[PDB]
Amino acid sequence: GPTMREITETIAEAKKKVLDVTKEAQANLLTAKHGMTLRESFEDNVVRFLNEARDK
Amino acid sequence: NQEDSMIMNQSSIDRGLFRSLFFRSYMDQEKKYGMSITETFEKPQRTNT
Amino acid sequence: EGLVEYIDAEEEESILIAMQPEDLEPAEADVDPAKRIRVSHHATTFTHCEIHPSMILGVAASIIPFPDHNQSPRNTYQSAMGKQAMGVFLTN
Amino acid sequence: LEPGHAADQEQAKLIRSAIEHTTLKSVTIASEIYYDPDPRSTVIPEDEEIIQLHFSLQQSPWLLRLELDRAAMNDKDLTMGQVGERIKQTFKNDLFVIWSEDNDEKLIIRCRVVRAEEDHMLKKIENTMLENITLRGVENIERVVMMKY
Amino acid sequence: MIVPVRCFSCGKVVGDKWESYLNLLQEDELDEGTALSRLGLKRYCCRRMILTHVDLIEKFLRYNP
Amino acid sequence: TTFRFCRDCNNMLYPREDKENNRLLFECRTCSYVEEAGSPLVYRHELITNIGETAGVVQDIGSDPTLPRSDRECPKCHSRENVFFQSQQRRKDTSMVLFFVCLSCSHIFTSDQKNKRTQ
Amino acid sequence: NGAPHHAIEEAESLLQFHVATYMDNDIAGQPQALQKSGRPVKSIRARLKGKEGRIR
Amino acid sequence: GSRFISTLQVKLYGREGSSARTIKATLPYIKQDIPIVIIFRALGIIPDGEILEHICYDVNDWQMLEMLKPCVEDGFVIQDRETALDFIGRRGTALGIKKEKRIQYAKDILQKEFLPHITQLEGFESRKAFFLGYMINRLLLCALDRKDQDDRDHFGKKRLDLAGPLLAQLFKTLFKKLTKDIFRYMQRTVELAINAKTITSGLKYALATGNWGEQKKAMSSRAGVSQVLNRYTYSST
Amino acid sequence: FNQFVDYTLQDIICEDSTLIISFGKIYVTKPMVNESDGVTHALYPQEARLRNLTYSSGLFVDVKKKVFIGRLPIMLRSKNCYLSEATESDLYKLKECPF
Amino acid sequence: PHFSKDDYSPESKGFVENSYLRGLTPQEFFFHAMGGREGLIDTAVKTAETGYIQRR
Amino acid sequence: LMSCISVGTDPMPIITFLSEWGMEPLEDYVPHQSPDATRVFVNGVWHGVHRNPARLMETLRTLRRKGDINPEVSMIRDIREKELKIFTDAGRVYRPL
Ligand SMILES: [Zn+2]
Ligand SMILES: [Zn+2]
Ligand SMILES: [Zn+2]
Repeated sequence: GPTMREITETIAEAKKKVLDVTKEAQANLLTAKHGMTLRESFEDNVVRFLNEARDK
Repeated sequence: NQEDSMIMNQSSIDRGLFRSLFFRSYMDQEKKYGMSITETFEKPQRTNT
Repeated sequence: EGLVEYIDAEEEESILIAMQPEDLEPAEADVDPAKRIRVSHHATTFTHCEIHPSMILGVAASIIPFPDHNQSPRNTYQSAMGKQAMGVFLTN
Repeated sequence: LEPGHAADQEQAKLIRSAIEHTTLKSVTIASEIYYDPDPRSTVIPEDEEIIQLHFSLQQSPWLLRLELDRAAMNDKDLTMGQVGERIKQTFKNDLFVIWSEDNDEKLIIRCRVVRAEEDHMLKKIENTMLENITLRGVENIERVVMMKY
Repeated sequence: MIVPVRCFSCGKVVGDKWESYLNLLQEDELDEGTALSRLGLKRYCCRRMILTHVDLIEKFLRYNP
Repeated sequence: TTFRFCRDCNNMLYPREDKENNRLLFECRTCSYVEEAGSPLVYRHELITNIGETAGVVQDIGSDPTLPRSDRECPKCHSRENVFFQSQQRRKDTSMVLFFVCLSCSHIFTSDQKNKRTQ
Repeated sequence: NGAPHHAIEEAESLLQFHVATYMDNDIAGQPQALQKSGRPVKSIRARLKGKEGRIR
Repeated sequence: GSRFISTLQVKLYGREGSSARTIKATLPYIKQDIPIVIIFRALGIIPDGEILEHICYDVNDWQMLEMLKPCVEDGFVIQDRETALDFIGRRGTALGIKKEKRIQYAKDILQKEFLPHITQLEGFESRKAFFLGYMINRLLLCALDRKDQDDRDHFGKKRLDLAGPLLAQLFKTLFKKLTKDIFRYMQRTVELAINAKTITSGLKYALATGNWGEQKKAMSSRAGVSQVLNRYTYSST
Repeated sequence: FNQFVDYTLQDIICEDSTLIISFGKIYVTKPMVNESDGVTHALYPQEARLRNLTYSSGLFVDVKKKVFIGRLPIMLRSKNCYLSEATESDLYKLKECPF
Repeated sequence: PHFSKDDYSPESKGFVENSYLRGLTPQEFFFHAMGGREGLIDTAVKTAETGYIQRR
Repeated sequence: LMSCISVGTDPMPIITFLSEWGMEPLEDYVPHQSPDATRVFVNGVWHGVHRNPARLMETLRTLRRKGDINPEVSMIRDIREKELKIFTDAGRVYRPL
């Protein structure tokens, strides 16, 4: 039970960490990586958090 | 029961567990080769060749 | 009576669909930890509602118990063994 | 990297810059063909400052104006002069080239032909500018990455 | 097909207990759980035997010959 | 660039120089017509495009159920009722800047913080 | 016999076809020499052509 | 009815950053590609500005117009309807000099084999030229990076030919062969008795073999249409 | 199948009909067996299954200047099929499975 | 269709929040099935390809 | 389980119904006059144009819902693209909602 609470929380905090990056890229602030689109870079970060999350 | 194989209760099998029926249908016809020359369903025997 | 409509993929493009009716209709003004993590009905633009999500499944997959609790290809495999099975195919 | 350069990121940043294939096309916003018949006067009020200076310290009445992007120039760490001299060396003594400075609010390069059926000639030169001209770096070597292996 | 004589797992005779299981459900209006229990089908091995059985015989009898 | 055609022809106009007076003209190549040029700009390439960004903003844009909604106050009528898309100029490099259309005044406003637009 | 000569070059091309098509029926852009049935006729080439031919 | 799939392409010659980006089209029984503009003149729309109007519906859209400036020039050499039909005519073949041949050949193509849906009736050029323009418009939208290149696998753009359309395919091919059987008996009439089998057996063959093609000579003909019903489980069925 | 027999079939007849001899209304009979030792009789699915015959019905067209065209195999439980109308007890009698 | 347009969320692009124990939602079901299928295709392709590779 | 296939309808009562509800035939189209014009398509045929598609939709959408237009017939309005695609068509896989 408490470990499931912790898991739910790890996915929840990783969900907000994605939103922050989604709204950041929607206000053009988010600087694109070298040799990558603003989208290519946005997605890389998103797919990273969502995997970091699952792994943790 | 190792590696995707299993043990089965024989005392259960006896009682009719997982027991199935099976049927096979064999079919035939008296073919007509030309006219009046017909095949015949009979119990054949040693008659010439 | 016009309570139910037929929609193809071409028409699906111009609609929004609610999964469950209830779970996807009122608004927010506790939760069971055992239950799954479902999304929301924040859409007020809902044009249609899905009769039941389980109708996305065909004959073979519809026989699988709790298929939402299995790794997807495992479900695709039992979709083929259901054919190598036995029983009464008809009463005649 | 060369033996005594392994730790230095700046040495690497330099080689990356020296091999990464940059084209004129990558820095260009728009290619425009104007009709400016006086080499000493400009129909474009912006370019009125640019003429004065690149005329202190015969030409075609047809202008080929290129507007380059600041951010594009900055990601590929380019100067208007750098770009200029490259267009200058491509056509040599066949194209009169003028350009704004890296401070000027709008980055512009003005090109007039040297010495009937001339407007169609500039459309050819504009493609040879975008498609043909290589600014910096080795050809084929498209995206160059920095790795701290 | 027809109510199996004896539960597969333990061999308890469930063959006789069919007609009475149908009466307990229909006539007595009892639930499937209490019916099996009243009949004396204690462990679940036998419970499944009757509870999950399909008496197809009735459908085969319907055909003329 | 503006697109003018020759009257009494409706055929397209081609440029010609009045070398004697130093001025641009547009001659019809199907007939004897000519006209003075409106602007000295004849050709334009535009490699980095910003036209197609807000494609198809039909007044019925609000009637689209598929489109999402926001409660952002409009820069014109401060209405907390909008619809938004992003790209419409469907290029690989394009940014995720959102384009909001008021369900009231119907004026277009971006979520852009780096840049400072008008349309 | 009575050789119409521009009919001799017709029956010659037919013998040239059959002898070619006996050895190879799966010829580069030509009609497959079909058997009565609509079947293509197994050429000798086809017999030894690998995976299931003599060799393989 | 009919069952004849004639496919039309509207090709945008020249790649990204290549001078002379011309639009040409693939017309049936016409050996070569024809510039869009000529087709418009052959359809009646003669002034290059009315031709433009059938493609770009906005006059503010300069970007799409500069894109058509080449097309105008490509066609400029042909100026009337007759010149355009002769040009297309000469591209079809048959060395038919001239009016009653070359021109009347092209006329026929644009009415019967060009955009055969819409109408195949005589006076419907306003309809077929407006539709040609819709394609050019859709072509350009993608070359101007506005509309995303059509998905070939969208299910809504796919159809499933069922038990009916499949028999419809046979019956039409079979009855049209029976019509030709009847026409041979009437020719033989130097002055009833029609082959019933052809239809009965044709359907029997196909539904047995699973070879959707007449009738023993079924190659190349669709194999595996008609399979024997799987009967193991009621579910498997 | 029902849309084909009711409609599509009449449409195929009327499109390439008339010659140098026109075709009219097409009638689709119920499934039969035109066998020797007899003339004709109604064929039921179970019979056809056993006697390896085709469960097909007669096709008749009115020819202008009626006529037998051929036999169209009928889909079981479709409009023109016998079982389509039949009750549960009818099927059990017909040796056919209700399921 | 169950989503609004221009939705880049974990939930919209295919992130499965649940375990196999808690069980997948309908969105989660389909998205997993999509990715799952790509696996069986690849597998079927990879055996063919390696088939030839081993023999040559 | 819920899927079906479009069997084939007749587009003629829809072409008739369209012109009597605001459809301007394609032969009388003036692009500079009607620039916002919504393009009407029946079985992939551009039949003409309509000036107020919203009101045409509400009418078609409920006509079919009443049972007047066959329920297998498809009607889409891509507002962004100023287009109205209709399908009497045979083949389309449909599901109930
Ligand atoms: Zn027991
Ligand atoms: Zn003119
Ligand atoms: Zn507002």
